Amino acid sequence: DQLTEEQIAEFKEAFSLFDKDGDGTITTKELGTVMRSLGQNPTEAELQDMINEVDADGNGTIDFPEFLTMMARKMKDTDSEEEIREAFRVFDKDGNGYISAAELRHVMTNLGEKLTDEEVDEMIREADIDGDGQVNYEEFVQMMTA
Amino acid sequence: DQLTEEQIAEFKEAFSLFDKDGDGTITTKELGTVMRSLGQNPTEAELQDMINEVDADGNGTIDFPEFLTMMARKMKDTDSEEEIREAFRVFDKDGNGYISAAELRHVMTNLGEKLTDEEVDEMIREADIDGDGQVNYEEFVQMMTA
Amino acid sequence: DQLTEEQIAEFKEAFSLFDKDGDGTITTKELGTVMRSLGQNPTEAELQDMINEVDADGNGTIDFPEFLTMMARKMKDTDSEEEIREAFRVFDKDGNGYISAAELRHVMTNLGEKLTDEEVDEMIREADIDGDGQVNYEEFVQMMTA
Amino acid sequence: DQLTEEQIAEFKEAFSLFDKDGDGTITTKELGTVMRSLGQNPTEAELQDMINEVDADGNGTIDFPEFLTMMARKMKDTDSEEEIREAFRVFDKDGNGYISAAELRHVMTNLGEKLTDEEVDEMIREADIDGDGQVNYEEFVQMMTA
Amino acid sequence: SAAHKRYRRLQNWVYNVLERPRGWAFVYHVFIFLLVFSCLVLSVLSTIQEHQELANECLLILEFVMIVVFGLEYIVRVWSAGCCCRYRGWQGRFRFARKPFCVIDFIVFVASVAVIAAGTATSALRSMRFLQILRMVRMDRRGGTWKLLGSVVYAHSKELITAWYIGFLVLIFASFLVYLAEKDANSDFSSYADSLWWGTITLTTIGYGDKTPHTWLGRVLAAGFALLGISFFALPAGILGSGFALKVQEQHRQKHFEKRRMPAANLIQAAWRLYSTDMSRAYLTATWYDDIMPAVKTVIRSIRILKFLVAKRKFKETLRPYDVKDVIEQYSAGHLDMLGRIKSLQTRVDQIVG
Amino acid sequence: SAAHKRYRRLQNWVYNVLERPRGWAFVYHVFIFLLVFSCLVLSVLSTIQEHQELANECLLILEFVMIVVFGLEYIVRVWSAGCCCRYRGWQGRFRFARKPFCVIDFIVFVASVAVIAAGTATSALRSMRFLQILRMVRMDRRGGTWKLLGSVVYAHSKELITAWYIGFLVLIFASFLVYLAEKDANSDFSSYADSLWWGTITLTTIGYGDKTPHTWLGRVLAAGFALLGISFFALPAGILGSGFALKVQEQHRQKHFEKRRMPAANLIQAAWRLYSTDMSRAYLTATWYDDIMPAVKTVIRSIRILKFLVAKRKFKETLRPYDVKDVIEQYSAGHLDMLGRIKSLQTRVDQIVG
Amino acid sequence: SAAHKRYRRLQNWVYNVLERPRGWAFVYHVFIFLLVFSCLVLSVLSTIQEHQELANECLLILEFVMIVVFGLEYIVRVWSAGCCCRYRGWQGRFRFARKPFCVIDFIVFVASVAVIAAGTATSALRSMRFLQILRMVRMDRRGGTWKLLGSVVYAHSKELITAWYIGFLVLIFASFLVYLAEKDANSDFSSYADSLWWGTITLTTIGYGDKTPHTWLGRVLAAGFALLGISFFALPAGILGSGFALKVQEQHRQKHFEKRRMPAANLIQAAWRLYSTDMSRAYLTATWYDDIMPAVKTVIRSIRILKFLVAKRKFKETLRPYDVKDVIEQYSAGHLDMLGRIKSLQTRVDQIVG
Amino acid sequence: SAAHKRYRRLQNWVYNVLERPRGWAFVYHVFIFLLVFSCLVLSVLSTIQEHQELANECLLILEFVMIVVFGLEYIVRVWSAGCCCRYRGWQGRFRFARKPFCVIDFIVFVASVAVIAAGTATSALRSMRFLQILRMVRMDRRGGTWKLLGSVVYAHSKELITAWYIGFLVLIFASFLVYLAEKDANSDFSSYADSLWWGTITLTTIGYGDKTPHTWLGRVLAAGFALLGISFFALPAGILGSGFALKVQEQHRQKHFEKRRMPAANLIQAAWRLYSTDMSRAYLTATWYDDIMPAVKTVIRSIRILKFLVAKRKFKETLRPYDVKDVIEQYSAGHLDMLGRIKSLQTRVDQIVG
Ligand SMILES: [K+]
Ligand SMILES: [K+]
Ligand SMILES: [K+]
Ligand SMILES: [K+]
Repeated sequence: DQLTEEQIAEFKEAFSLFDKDGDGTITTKELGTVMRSLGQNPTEAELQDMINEVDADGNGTIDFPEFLTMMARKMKDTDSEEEIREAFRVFDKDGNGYISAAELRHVMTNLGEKLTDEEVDEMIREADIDGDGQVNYEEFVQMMTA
Repeated sequence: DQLTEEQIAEFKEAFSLFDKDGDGTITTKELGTVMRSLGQNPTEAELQDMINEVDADGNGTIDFPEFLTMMARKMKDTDSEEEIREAFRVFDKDGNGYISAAELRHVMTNLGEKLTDEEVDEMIREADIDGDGQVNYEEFVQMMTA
Repeated sequence: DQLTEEQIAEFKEAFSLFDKDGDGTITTKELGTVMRSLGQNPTEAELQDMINEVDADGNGTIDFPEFLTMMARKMKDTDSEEEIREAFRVFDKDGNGYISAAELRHVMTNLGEKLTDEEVDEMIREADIDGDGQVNYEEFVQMMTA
Repeated sequence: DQLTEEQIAEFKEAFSLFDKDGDGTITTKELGTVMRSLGQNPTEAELQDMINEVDADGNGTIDFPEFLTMMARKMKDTDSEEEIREAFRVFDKDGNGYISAAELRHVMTNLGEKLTDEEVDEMIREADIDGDGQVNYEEFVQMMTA
Repeated sequence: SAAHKRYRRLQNWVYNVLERPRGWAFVYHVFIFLLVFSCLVLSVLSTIQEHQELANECLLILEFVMIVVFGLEYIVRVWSAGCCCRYRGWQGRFRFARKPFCVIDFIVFVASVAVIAAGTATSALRSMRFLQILRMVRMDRRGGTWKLLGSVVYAHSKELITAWYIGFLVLIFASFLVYLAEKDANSDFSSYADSLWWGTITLTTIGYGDKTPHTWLGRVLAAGFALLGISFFALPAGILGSGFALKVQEQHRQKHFEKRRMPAANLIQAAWRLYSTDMSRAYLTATWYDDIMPAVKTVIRSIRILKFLVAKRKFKETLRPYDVKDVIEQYSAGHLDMLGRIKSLQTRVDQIVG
Repeated sequence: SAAHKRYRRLQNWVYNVLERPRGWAFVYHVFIFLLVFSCLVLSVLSTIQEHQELANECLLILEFVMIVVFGLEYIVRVWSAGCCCRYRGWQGRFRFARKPFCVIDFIVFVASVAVIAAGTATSALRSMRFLQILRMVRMDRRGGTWKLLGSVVYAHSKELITAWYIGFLVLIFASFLVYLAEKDANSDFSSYADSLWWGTITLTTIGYGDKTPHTWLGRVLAAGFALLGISFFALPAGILGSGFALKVQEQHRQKHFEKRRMPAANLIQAAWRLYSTDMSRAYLTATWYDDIMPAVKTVIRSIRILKFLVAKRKFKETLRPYDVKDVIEQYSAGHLDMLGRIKSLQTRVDQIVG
Repeated sequence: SAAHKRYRRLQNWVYNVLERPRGWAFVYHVFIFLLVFSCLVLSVLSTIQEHQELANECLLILEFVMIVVFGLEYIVRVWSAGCCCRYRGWQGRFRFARKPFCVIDFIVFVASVAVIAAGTATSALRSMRFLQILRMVRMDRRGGTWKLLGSVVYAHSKELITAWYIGFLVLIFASFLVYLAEKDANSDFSSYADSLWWGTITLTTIGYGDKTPHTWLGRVLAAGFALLGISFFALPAGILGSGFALKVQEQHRQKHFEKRRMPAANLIQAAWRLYSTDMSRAYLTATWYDDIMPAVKTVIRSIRILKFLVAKRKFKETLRPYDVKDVIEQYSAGHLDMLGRIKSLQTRVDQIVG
Repeated sequence: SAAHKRYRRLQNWVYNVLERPRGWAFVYHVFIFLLVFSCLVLSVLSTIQEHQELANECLLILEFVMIVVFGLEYIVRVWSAGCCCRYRGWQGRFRFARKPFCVIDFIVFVASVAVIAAGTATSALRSMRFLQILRMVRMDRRGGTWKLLGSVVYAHSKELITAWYIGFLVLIFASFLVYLAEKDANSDFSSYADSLWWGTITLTTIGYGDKTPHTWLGRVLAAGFALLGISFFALPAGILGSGFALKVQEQHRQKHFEKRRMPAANLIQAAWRLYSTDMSRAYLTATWYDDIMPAVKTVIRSIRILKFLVAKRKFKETLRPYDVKDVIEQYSAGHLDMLGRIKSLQTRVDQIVG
C-alpha cells in the first residue's frame, strides 16, 4: 500500500482545514476549533494529549509530515495490532483467544467511553460470531489492522 | 410444612398490595410506597438492596415467584441457621456456646440497629435463661429457625 | 497517717460545696459550676474525664466514699510514685536517674500545660539542685509522694 | 587572605545600614526593611531562616561578629565546596564529573528558583565548556570557591 | 430444674474439654499424647533382640492401661456430645457416632481389644501395634496442617521449581566432572552411578564419607561445585520458612483491624425482629385481631424478611478482607458532599440577591 | 459451516492444551515428565555392571514407546498450531516450525530414531541418551527460571559478596591456625592444602570425617572457628529465600489493586470507532456520498486516529506500577478546586453588595 | 555538703556501671565473662588424664583470683546500692541483699570459699566447679531471652507443629521403605530400630556414616526421601529466624513514631501543681490564712487531684500502640467541623436576608 | 586546545575505569581478580611434595607476568589521577600517592620485586607469597563489607545472643546426659571433654563420625537432643539472612520516593547568584561604579550570602529520611487554611449586612 501522490494531496487538503492560515502547523486552537464546529467538545487537556501523540518537535504543534505519517499509518502498524490484542486478552481469562458475545457487549457498553447499543450491535454483527456465541478476537484484531 | 394453595393465595394478596397496578412486579416505587405509608423511611439505596436480595433477573424488580419463595422460606433454611449462629459466636469468646444475659443485653442495645429496652426485655424473656444468667444461644437459634 | 474523723468531716464540708442540694453526688454540673466560679474554664469532655477517674458505679457521678478515697490518697500511692518516676525517665537518656536543671526547665515550660516562669522557678528551687546543675528526680518524686 | 582592618570597617558600614539605631543587632525588622527597600519581598519565615543560619545566641538576632564571619567567609569554606559539588553530582549519573551544557541549562531554568535565560547564559559562558558540550563541574565549583 | 441445669453445664464442660479445647484443657490432650508416643517407643524397642523380653512385659501393662483409658474416654465423649441440640436422644447419639474419626476410634479400640483377647500368629498381633499413631492423627482437625503446607507450597511453586531444577543440573554436571577425574585412581568411583550417589550425598551436606575424592583435581572440583550447589540444595527450606513467617505476620495485622464487628450484631437484631412478628405482645391487641385485612400484617412481615436477608448478606461479606484504598473513597465522598454544599449556598445567594 | 467451526474449536482446544496449558491441562505435561525422568533413571542404571542387562532390555521398550509418543505429539502440535491467524497454510506451518524449540524437538526425535535404526560404535548410541533432558528444558518458557534467579541475585549483590568475602577470610584463617596446631601430631594435616580441604569440608558442614583434629588445641580452635564461620557459609541461602518470599508478597499485593482496567476497555472502543469510520451505515447516506468536499470525512477520520493514539498510550502505561503518593495528589487537587470555589463565592459577594 | 555530694555522685556512677550498664560500661561485664568462661574451659580440660596436672595447677591460681575479684565486687555492689532512696541504712542494705540473684551470688562465693578451705572427697570439690556458669546466668535480667524465645515460638505454633508432624511421618515412611530393601543384603539394617536410627541421622543431615545403604534400590529410595524430607527437617530454623527479624523490624518502626511524648511531660506538671497546693508562696498570704472557710482551699485541692489522676491515666495509655486509621479519624473530625461551619453560614444568611 | 582537551578526556576515562568503575569497566577488575586468585591457588599447590616442582615453574612465569601488569597499572593510575583538580602537578601526584592503599600497593610491588631479585632463605621468599590477597582487600572501598555486616549484626544483637545462649545450655546438658549413658560401654566417651567434643560436632550437624553413641539409651537421648538443639545452632544464619533481605527491600523502597531533588538544584542557583555579584555585567555600569556609597552593593552581597547559607542547609537536610505522617501534616495545613478562609467570608458578610 505505497503512499501515492494523490493520497498525499487529499491529506494536504484535510490538513489545510485545520491550518486555515497556511502557517504549516496545527495547534490546540486550530484542532479544537474544527472539532467544536462539528459539535464535539474536547477539553484543553484532551487537545494537548492528542497533539502530543504526534508532535516530535515537542513545541505543541502538528506539522504536515507528522499529519501525513499518522494518516498513512492509521492502525496498520504492529504496535497497534499487539496492543489491541493485549486489550482483548485482559477480558480473556481462559487464555484461549475467545470472548463471549455477551461479555463483549457488557464491556463495550458498561466500561470506558461506552458504546451505544447501535454501535455495539454493529460491532457484534461485524465479528463472525460462532454458533455458541463466542468471538475469536484475534481475527477481529486483524480486520481492524489490515 | 408443604406450601399449601391457600397459603399461596394469602401471599398473593400481600404481593398485590405492593403491585397495585397488576403488573406482576415490585419496584422500589411500590415497595417504598407501602413502607412509608406505615411510617417507615427507607432510603433509595436501602430499597435497592432489599429488592436485590431476591431479584434473580437482575432488572430491579421482585416478581411473585421470588416473593413466594422468600415468604415460604423465612429463616427456616440452613444458611440462616448457620449465619445467625456464627453471629452469636462472634460474642462467645469461651467457645462453649454460651453468652451472658447482661452481655447479650449490651450488644443488642448498644450496637447496630439498637433494640429498645422493651424489645430486648422480650428477647431475654424468650430465651430460657439459666440460673447463673448465661444463655445457650444455639437453642435460641433453633427457635428462630423452626 | 490513719484517716481521722475530723479529717473526714473537713472532706465532707468540701464535698458539700459541690453537692449543694444534698443529693450525695457530684455530676459535671456541680463540679464544673464550682470550677467556673473560681475562674477556671474546663470543657464538658474534661469534666467527664475527671469524674470518670473516680466513678466506680459508671453512672457519671462522684459519691462521698469515692471523694473521700481520692482526698485521703492524693499522690501517696505506689502507682503514683512509679508513674511519676517513669515520666521523668522519659527525659533521662543516660539512665542514671539524673536530669539537668536546664533540661527540666525546657520540658516544664515548653511541653504540655506549660508551667509559667514563676511556677518553674519554685519547682527548681524546691529540688535540692547539685552544684553541677543536675537534679536527682527520684528523690524529687518521693517528696511529692510522702 | 587575612581579614584586614579596612575590610572590617567596610563590613561595619554595611552592618550599620541594617542596624540604623546603633543597637548592635539585626532582627527580622532591620533585615527585611533593607531588603524590601531594594524591591525584594521575603516572607517572615524566610527572614527567620536567614537570621537563624548565623545566630549562635539563638535569640533571633545577628550581631557584628556573626555578620563579619559570614562576610569574610562567603563560600570559601570546605563545607561549601563539598556541598556544591554534591549538588552537581545529583545530576551526574555517569559519575565522571561531567554534565552536559544542555542538561545544566534545563536544571538551572526549570527547577527551583529558576534562573532567567540571561542568568543561565552568563553561567554557561563562564564555565570553560568543552567542544562536545560537556561541563566539568568540579572546576566550576572551585571558581565559585576561591 | 436446678439439678438438670447443673447436669447440662457439666455435660457442656466435658464436651468443651474433649472436642473444642482451649487454654488449660490442652493439659488433657498432652497427657494422651505422652501415653501414645511412649507406647510407640516401646514397640520399637521390641524389635531389638537383646531388649525384647523387657519391652514385651512393659508393653502388656501399658497397653492394658491404654485400653481402659481410651474405652472410658470414648464412652464419656459419646455421652457428653448430647449437650448440643444436633445430637440428642439415641438417634442423636447414633448421628454423632457416624463421624469418620469416631468410627475410626471405635475400630482401633475394638481391634486392640480383640487382638489382646486372641493373645490369651502373634507376629500379626505385634504388627497391629502401629495403628496407635492414628490417635495422634485424629488431633489434626480436618487436616489443617496439610492444608496450610499445601497453600504455602502452591503460593511459591515457581521459586521451588527453579531451585530444584538448577540444583539437579548442578548435581549432574558435578557428578560427571568428578567421575572423569577419579575413575582410574579411586575405586569408589567405579561407575557413573557411584559418582551420582557421591554427588547427592555431598550436595545435601549429609557427608557419609564412604566415598571421597582422593586426587587433588577431584578435590578442587568438589570444593568449587559444593560452594556452587549447596546453596541451591538448601533454598526450599529458607523459602518456605520466610513464607510461613510472612503469612503469620499478615494474619496478625488483620486481627487488629476488627472490621467485621457491626454486621454480626445487626443480623441477630433483624432475626429477632422478624421472629417477634409472630409472637410479640405488640401484635396481641384487639387492633391486630387478621380477620378483615390479613394482608397488612403479612406485608409487614415481608418487609422484615427482606431486611433480614440484607443483614445476613452484609454479615457474610464482613469475613471478606478490605483494601487500603478506603481513605481515597472517604475523601471522594467527603469532597463530593462538601462541593455540593457550596453549590447549594451559591444557588440560594443567586436566588435571593441575583 | 457448523462442522468447520467445530473442527476449529477442536484445533483451538488442542493448541491450548499443548502450548498454553492452565488448570487441568498440566496433567498432560506431568505425564510427559514422568515419561522422560524415568527413562533417564534407567540410563543411569545402565552404567552399573551388575544391572546392565535388565536396564538395556527395559530401556529398549521404553524408548520405543517414547519415540512413538513424541512423534505423534510433534505431528499433532504442528497441525493444531494452525488455529492462530499467524500460522495458516503450508507457509504458516513452515513459519511455526521455524521456532528454535520446535526444530530442537525435530532434531532430538530424528536423532533418536536414526540412532535406534543404526542399532539394527554402540558407545555413542548410549551416549546420545543424555539428549532427553532437553524435553524438560523446553518446559521452561523463554528461560523464566534463569531470569527470576538472576533478577533476585542482582538485587542482593552486596550482601552476597559480603557473605562470601567474610567466609573466605574466616576459612583461610581457621585453616592456617588448625594446620599450625595439627602438623606434627596428625598425619591428616601434612600440608596447608590438606588443612584447606579439611576447613572447607568442615565449614560447609559437610563433615566427611576423613580429616579430623586429634589434639585438644586443634579441637578448641575448630569449635570456635566453626561457631564463627558456619553462619557465614549459610547466609546466601537465607538471603535469597527471604528475597524470593518478599518478591512473591510484593507481587501478590499489586494483584489486588487492579489499577490497569479502564484503559484496555477504552482502547478497543477507540479502535472500533476508528475502523467503523470506513464501513459504518452511519456513512452510507446520500449526505455522505465525498464528491464535493472529501476533506470533511477525512478530517473526522484524522480526529479518530488521534484519539486512538491517545487511548493506546494510556493503555500501555497501565502496565507500569503506581506510587502510594496518589492520596496526597488527590488532596492537592481536591483542596485546590475547593479553595478556587470559595474564591468564586467571595468575588460574587463582592460584585453584588461590594 | 560538696564532699558528701561528690561521694554520692561516685556511688551513683558505681551503681550505674554495676547494675544498669550502657555504652562503655559493658567493657566491665565482658571482662567478667572472659574470667568465667576461661575457668570453665580449664575444668573441662581437667577431665582428661593426660592434661590433668597442668589444668589443676592453673585452675588453683585462676580460682583464687576469681574468689578475690568476686568478693570485692559483691562488697562494692552492696555498698554502692545505697544511692537509691529505697535502699538506705543497714535496713536498706539488708533489703537490697534479699533479692534472689544477690543471695545466689553470696551462696556461690561462700561455697567456693569453703570448698577451697576444706581442700587445705575432693571429687565433690571438683564437681562443685560447674556452679560458675550461674555468674553468666545472672547476666540475663529477669530471663529476657527465655521470654523472647517463648513469645516468638508461641506466635508460630501452627507452622512448627506442621513441620514437625510432616517430618515425623516422612521419617517413619522412609525408614520402613529403606529397611525393606536393605534387610538381607546389609547387616547395618538388622532391625527396624536400626533403620530408624539411620533415617533420623540422615534426615537431619548429620550423616555419621556408620550406616549406609549398599543396594541401588536402597540408594534411590534414600535419595528421593532425602530430597523430600530434608526441607521439612530444616523448616523450624528458617521460620523462627524470619519471625525474629520481622519482630525486630516491627519494633524499629514503633520507635520512629515517638507517640507517647506529651503525656509524660503533662503528668509531672499536674503532680507539681498538686504538690504546690500545700507549700507554694501563692498560698502564704493574709487572704489564705483557712480559719473562716477552710473548704475553699480544700475544693481547689480536690480539683487538682482529679486533674492529676486524668494525667496519670493518659500517661499510662501512651505506652499502648496506636493504629494507622488515625488519618481517617482526623478527616472525619475535620470534615464534620467544616460541614458544621457551612451550616452556621447558611443559617445566618437565612436569618438576615431570609 | 583540541588536543589537550582530547588528552584530558582520555585521562578522565582511564581514571574512571580505574578508580570509580561502573557497568562494563568491571570486566577489568574481574580480570585482575582472576590473575590474583589463580596465583594463590598455585602457591597452595606448592605446599604439596608431589606437585612442588610444576607449581614452582608455573608460579615463576605467572608472578613475572603479575609484576609487569601491576607495575604498569600503578604507573597508569598515578598518571591518570591528574584529571582531578585536587591532584595536579608533581605536588598533586605526591598528594595522591599518600593514600594508604596506594602506598600499600607500592610496598607490595617493590617487596615482590626485591624478593624475586634476591632469588637470583628461600623459605621466606615463599612465605612472602601470601601478601597477594591484599590486592583483593583493596577492592573493598573503605571496608563497606565490614560496616554492613556490623550494622546488621548490631541491629539484631538480642536475638543472636539469645540463640547462642540457649544453644550453649542445650549443648552442655546434652553432652552431660549422653556422657552418663555411654561412659562404661563406649570408649569414645572416656571423659566429659570427649562428650563435649561429640556434642558440638553433632549439634552443628558436622557429623565426623569419629564418636558415636553405641547404646540405645544414648541413641534415644542423642535423637531427642538433636531435634531440640539443631534449630538453635542454625538460627543466626536465618536471622541475619532475613535481616539483610529486609534491609535491601527497605533501601529499594526509598529509591522510588526521590525526596531530596529540588534542594540540590536550588543550591547551585544560590551559589551562582552569590558568585555573580562580583563579576556580572549587571554590575558593570556607570551606576554601580562604589565610589560614593560602597555599602549598598555590600548589603546586596550580604543578603545573597544569607540565602546561600539557607540553601546549603536545606540541601544537606534532603539526605535525611522523611516519615509517612506528611499526609496528616498536609491535611492539617489544608484544613487550617480553608477554615481561616470561611472565617474571612463570615467576617465580611457580618461587616456589610451585619
Ligand atoms: K557428615
Ligand atoms: K561422616
Ligand atoms: K549438614
Ligand atoms: K553433615
